[PDB]
Amino acid sequence: SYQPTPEDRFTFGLWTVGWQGRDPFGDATRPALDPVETVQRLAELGAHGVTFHDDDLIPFGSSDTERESHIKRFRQALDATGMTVPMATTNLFTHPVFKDGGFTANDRDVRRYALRKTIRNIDLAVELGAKTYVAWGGREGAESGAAKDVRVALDRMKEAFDLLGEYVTSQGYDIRFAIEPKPNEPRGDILLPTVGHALAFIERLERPELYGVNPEVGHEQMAGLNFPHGIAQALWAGKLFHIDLNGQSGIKYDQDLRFGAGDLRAAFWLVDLLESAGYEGPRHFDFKPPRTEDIDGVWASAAGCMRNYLILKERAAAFRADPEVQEALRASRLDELAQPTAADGVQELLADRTAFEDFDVDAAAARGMAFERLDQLAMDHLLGAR
Amino acid sequence: SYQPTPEDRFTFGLWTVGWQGRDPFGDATRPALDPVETVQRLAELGAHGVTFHDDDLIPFGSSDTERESHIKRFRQALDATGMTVPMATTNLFTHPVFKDGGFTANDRDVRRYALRKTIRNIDLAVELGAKTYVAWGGREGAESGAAKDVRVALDRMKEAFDLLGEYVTSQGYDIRFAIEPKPNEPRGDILLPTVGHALAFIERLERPELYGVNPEVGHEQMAGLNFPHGIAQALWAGKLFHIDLNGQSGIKYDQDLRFGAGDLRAAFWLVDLLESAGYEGPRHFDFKPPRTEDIDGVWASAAGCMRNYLILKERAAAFRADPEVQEALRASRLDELAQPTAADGVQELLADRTAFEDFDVDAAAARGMAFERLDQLAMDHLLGAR
Amino acid sequence: SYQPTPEDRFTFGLWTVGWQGRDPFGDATRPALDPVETVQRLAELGAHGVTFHDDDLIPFGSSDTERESHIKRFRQALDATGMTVPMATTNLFTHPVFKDGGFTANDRDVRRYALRKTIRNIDLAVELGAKTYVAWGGREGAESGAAKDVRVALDRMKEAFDLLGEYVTSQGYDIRFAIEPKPNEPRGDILLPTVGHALAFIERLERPELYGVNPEVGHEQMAGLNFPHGIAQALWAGKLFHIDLNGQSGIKYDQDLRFGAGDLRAAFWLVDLLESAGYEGPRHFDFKPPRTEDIDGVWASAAGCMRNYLILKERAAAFRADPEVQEALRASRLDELAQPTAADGVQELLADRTAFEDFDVDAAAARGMAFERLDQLAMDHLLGAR
Amino acid sequence: SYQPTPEDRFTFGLWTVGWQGRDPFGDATRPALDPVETVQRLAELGAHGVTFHDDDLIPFGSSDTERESHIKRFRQALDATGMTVPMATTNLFTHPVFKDGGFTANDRDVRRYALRKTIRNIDLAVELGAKTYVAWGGREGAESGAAKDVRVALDRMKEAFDLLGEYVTSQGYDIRFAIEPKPNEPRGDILLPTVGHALAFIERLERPELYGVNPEVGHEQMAGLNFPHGIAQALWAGKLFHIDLNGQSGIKYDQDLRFGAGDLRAAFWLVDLLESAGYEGPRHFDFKPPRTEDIDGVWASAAGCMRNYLILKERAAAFRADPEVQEALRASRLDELAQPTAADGVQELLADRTAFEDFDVDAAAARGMAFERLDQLAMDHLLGAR
Ligand SMILES: OC[C@@H](O)[C@H](O)[C@@H](O)CO
Ligand SMILES: OC[C@@H](O)[C@H](O)[C@@H](O)CO
Ligand SMILES: OC[C@@H](O)[C@H](O)[C@@H](O)CO
Ligand SMILES: OC[C@@H](O)[C@H](O)[C@@H](O)CO
Ligand SMILES: [Mn+2]
Ligand SMILES: [Mn+2]
Ligand SMILES: [Mn+2]
Ligand SMILES: [Mn+2]
Ligand SMILES: [Mn+2]
Ligand SMILES: [Mn+2]
Ligand SMILES: [Mn+2]
Ligand SMILES: [Mn+2]
Ligand code: NA
Ligand code: NA
Ligand code: NA
Ligand code: NA
Ligand code: NA
Ligand code: NA
Ligand code: NA
Ligand code: NA
Ligand SMILES: [O-]
Ligand SMILES: [O-]
Ligand SMILES: [O-]
Ligand SMILES: [O-]
Repeated sequence: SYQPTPEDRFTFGLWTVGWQGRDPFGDATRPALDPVETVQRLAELGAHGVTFHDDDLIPFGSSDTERESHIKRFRQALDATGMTVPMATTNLFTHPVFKDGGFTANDRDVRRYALRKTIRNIDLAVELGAKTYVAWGGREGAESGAAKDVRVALDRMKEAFDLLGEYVTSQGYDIRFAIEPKPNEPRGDILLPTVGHALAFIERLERPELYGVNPEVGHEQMAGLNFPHGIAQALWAGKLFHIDLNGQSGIKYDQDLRFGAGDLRAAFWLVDLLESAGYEGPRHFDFKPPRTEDIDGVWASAAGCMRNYLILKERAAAFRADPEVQEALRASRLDELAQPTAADGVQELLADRTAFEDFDVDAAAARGMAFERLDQLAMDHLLGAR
Repeated sequence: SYQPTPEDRFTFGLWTVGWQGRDPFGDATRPALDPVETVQRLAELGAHGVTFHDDDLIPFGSSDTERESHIKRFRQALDATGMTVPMATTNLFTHPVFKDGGFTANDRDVRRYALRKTIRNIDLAVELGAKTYVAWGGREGAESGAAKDVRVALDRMKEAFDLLGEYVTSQGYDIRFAIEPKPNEPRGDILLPTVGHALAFIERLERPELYGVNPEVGHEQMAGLNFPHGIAQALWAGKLFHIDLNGQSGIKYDQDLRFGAGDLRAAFWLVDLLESAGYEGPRHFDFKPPRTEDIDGVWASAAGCMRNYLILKERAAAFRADPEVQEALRASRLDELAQPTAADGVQELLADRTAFEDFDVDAAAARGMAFERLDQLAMDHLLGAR
Repeated sequence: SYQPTPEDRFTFGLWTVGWQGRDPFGDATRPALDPVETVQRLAELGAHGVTFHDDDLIPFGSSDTERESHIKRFRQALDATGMTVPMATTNLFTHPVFKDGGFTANDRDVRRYALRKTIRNIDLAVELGAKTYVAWGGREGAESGAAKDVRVALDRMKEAFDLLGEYVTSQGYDIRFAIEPKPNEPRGDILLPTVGHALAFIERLERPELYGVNPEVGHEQMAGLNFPHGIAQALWAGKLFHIDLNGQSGIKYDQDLRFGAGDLRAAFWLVDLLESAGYEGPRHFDFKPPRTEDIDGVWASAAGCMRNYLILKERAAAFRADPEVQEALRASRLDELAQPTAADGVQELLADRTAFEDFDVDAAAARGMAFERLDQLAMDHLLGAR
Repeated sequence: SYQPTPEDRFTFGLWTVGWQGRDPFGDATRPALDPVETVQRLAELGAHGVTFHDDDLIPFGSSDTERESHIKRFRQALDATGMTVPMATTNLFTHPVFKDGGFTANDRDVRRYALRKTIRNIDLAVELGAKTYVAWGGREGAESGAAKDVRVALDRMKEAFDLLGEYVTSQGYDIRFAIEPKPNEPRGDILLPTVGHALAFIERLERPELYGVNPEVGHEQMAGLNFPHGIAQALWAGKLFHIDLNGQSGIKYDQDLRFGAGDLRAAFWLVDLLESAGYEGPRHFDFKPPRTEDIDGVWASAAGCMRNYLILKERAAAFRADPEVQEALRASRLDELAQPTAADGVQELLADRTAFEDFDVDAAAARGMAFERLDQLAMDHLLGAR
């Protein structure tokens, strides 16, 4: 039961299962993993594909020869297993040069370097098949107020994404960008801190059609936000180009628990939403097996990501299929929410005494929403207590 | 010192100083205030104007005669004092009819009523001089996941704001809308929870030019966000149509402390930003004198809002004017942040070996940002310890 | 399935199901409930008993005649249904007199009044059978720093609880006190903000044996804390005299969702802990049916509290009973956690080279904890996916 | 102005200014510092002393010869400068062996090793003059619910601290322990998450007099708590043995900003409290110069810690000394808070009709607390706007 297969589109970053366990207070607890080993183990577990930062696949500073060798062995593992690479990204955060940012570093020379580093890896991503190129500007931001003029930083951010769009347009590449918001960590505050801020920013780019969001469960939860609601807004905008799935236990450091852990009910509502919306993209896990775990625990945690998605998918489908739930949704007027408020237009509305002058507010107010019965059906379905 | 005058554009809602002190666990501690008294007392304190919800100025359910009488006495007080009304709004949250929303209530008849209630008060706002009409959808949202289909709710929200835009266009009115985000409270999660989400939503409206944001200090802080940064993004987008100033002591219920209270350093950076950007709009306080206070404390707290803005304005101007700060900003490369990254374009950048092949990442990395010295100059200026 | 009966010890406050729906931004959505109706409806749903504040049972300011009448009808309903009253409490928060506190109000006369109000209701609680008397000092605290000298306030708090202990000792009463922490709301910060602070405070009382804690799920979660962990510390201390069960969706205003809602996994671990510890006390729900609901939704939400406890109880028992889980617990060394570290004493430990000089830290470090496999068994059990 | 001298008791951990800048997403931005260099630079800046973890002073795994050499050079630097060592601690968090804890690791052999590692460094701390030995159990806790039985973990924690107390008693050493709470990070939840939990735990130790707390500004703020209030409770309990001073920008990862940064008003109220209470202990900064900074920024940030304490000390003293503030405190009944509520005892209170029967609750309720005027005097003093 709940056995993943490539059909399910589950993907993982090299840096997820490959996390060695270093944290702000801790040295590594596991050895580095060869990307080839990761491709093989994930294929065996039923994954569809793998994603990478440039510097996860090719060690930073590699010579051209060394680079080509790391790429070759990775391609052979992908080719052997049938694993895909639907997304890739750039590491614009680890190297000390990026301490004040990549695209919004105060030093101009750093901004230019960030763009070149990105462009090099776009070319590689395209060859390997990626259709989405993620950008997580984890160093874009500040710890103090005068360090970063945010209006000017947004000018630089826009400039950078507009040039990237000019580059992929001039190359004829198919690939789209997905901007990943995060509220904080490793900067005190990160620019584009939520899905909304990223969506808004995209609308000022030259070619907005080339850009969407890559929201992450835990990131929105680091602002105490409702991740399903934010995904709904991204879907409403036509901008859910990719997603990062994991768990997070509230407002704290980015934990990257396996998917299903953390806010379990939010995981359920997320799966419900992705499945009813027909999201087509990868089901990508950006998670970290806790550093308590050895390599066997790494693979158990990765398998758990997929298993939990599949359990939740089953529960959400059962919920929506249940005639008792379909009736409860009507009792709660979810059908009526879909009716246009005033298709009849402004003049009709203004002349309609049933909308104001003769509207019985007390009788409307007295009508319960029946949301608790509805939500207890959802609870019962999630828990298998039906 | 720090004496406000109408020149300073300070405004207050009737519901701010007029808050009787009811809270989730508490009955009123102060009597209702006559709006006439409020206009007179605020004028005496140096305010520029006053704002209102419909139902603050005219009791809900008033007959047409009663309505006209409340409006008349208010207009006479405004006229006597020279107090202005730069903004008004609708109460779509208190009456039980709005328990599931106004514009996104599941019941269609409620949605229509919300629109009529709004339109009636738009007409009054325009007569009284308001150039901004705020919409805070405090009941739009949910406590449970199936209660609200957020994509469909956003359809209804858009429909509602688009009709309002059609109405003010057809009337020839000058007035613009300002959508006020809030993450939660009184709903478990509110739709459009942050500045970013509101900015993004506006870009899908039919006439986006008619809509901006009304961010509130405490609201963004209820998501742990950096309010100055969010204001910078709103300014960058050209959408800071109005602002609500107050204080908030972290991630908790909406406190509505007087401005300057709560996160004092964020208040400083906010004033610094508004003043350097040349924000033109009202300096509106959406605050509540704590229910510990009697009426004398109400006016003291309102005076404190204005005093703190003026102190911070002085400190921020001194900071920016200090040659030592101008030098520290250069040391931190804030000047260089304003240089275009690659005005020279994509082909130049790609051919520039100083951007990649020959870029000395270690020498760049070793260059400190000098942000701590800069921030300690800012601290010294805020504290008057210069 | 999952049908509660009085054997299950579920209790509810009059003020829970009886909440009329007033919130900081909203008028009542439901009529007041007669306490007699509440006793009858809860009995029908399978509850064991009911709790009250003084002013929920007898309207504030009632004459002695009126008081006696409200008590009489309540006692007859209890007697008719076999409903019990295991706990009662005082309302030291609603009336404006308590705006700065009850026991720690700055005004001495208010402190004395708070004590008299409490003592009167202790006598009534004892007659009705309560064995625990809760004290939630919701007004004890501050919005500003100089308003409350916390050391002195703690002196007053101790004085007050010590006198209450002298009173119940002199009366020979059996009843114990349970102090309820909360971090904030309705004060900006509340004194004794968490389980730990309350536990610590109790240890400075004259008769600490008379006092324990009444932790509430949502309250600890308003500080982002792990409620099961805090309950474990209270149990470890022998101080879990009562508990308030509900749900909370993160760090925000006190939501009082039905139990099971909010952090579902924390609800599971809480039930697991209460059941393995053999907690004997009432399973008390301090929750609010959302104001979206009519009276039928009130009773559905109350029934859902009990149903969710019973589902979780079944899942937790299945988890602990599963041989595969018992093996995983051994694999994770939960058995070894129960072995004394050094029963052998200090000199042995210091002479034991296997503890230091000859301890192979790398071989120990390499041993994974197997916590992910364990936690996925727990997930599978919770979801019924076993 | 605001020049620190050793008289001011400012101290710093080796690991503070010596932080190389590694974060969860970042490699080091600065070279390791020689502890000798740190002692000399801090002495030049006006510090009083320095603190250390074992493994900051002596690299982990050093031979006995190497150990003795690192100690010798450190002692000579201390002796040359007159720098003191008032506190030391053990690193029970970095090495992978501690991935599930030190004293509460599930593996018994790890628990024993943790104790031996601690005892070795207690002996060194005592020789160097430390009067407080801090214990921050950063690895004690869990990411998942069944991984850690918290009641049993608390048994192990108590066992460990009781043995340490037996050891220092048997050695005749003068030194006391200070337990440092933290809510999370690097564990998902840490045991003893707040000041209150630590205070409560101490009261179950065999020799409670040997143990106090070492609260850290940012740690309590990671739970959204009021740090001054928690310090007041620790002082009330007689348990403020040491303190860690820094800044934190709300509920997020542990930032370790310089003192004064983050919540500036809380820093003011903290200094006000420490100075009025006559806290005698070190003014210890547990902070990290941001990794944006080079070594010159490191020393600027350290100097800023001390400068901000001294500015705030001046402002708080001016506030308390101001006759206008002394009058406002009376207007707010802070004097009356210090009067015993009922020194007259229970029978008097019960017979006193002015406390209940004849208490005019409405006249008391109507009396404003005047807290806003008081708090605006505090604001004016902090800002130097008096
Ligand atoms: O918080 C870290 C981020 O989630 C990244 O892993 C991005 O997804 C890719 O750089
Ligand atoms: O949280 C309440 C909101 O701040 C409102 O006061 C809006 O500004 C106006 O309806
Ligand atoms: O936040 C409100 C509290 O939870 C109360 O309901 C107490 O439990 C009883 O006064
Ligand atoms: O969060 C890290 C802690 O603050 C430590 O630095 C302790 O103070 C000493 O181990
Ligand atoms: Mn993450
Ligand atoms: Mn991610
Ligand atoms: Mn507000
Ligand atoms: Mn507002
Ligand atoms: Mn509650
Ligand atoms: Mn409660
Ligand atoms: Mn810290
Ligand atoms: Mn510390
Ligand atoms: Na490789
Ligand atoms: Na573009
Ligand atoms: Na009026
Ligand atoms: Na429009
Ligand atoms: Na009654
Ligand atoms: Na006592
Ligand atoms: Na050394
Ligand atoms: Na002991
Ligand atoms: O992540
Ligand atoms: O507000
Ligand atoms: O509650
Ligand atoms: O720290």
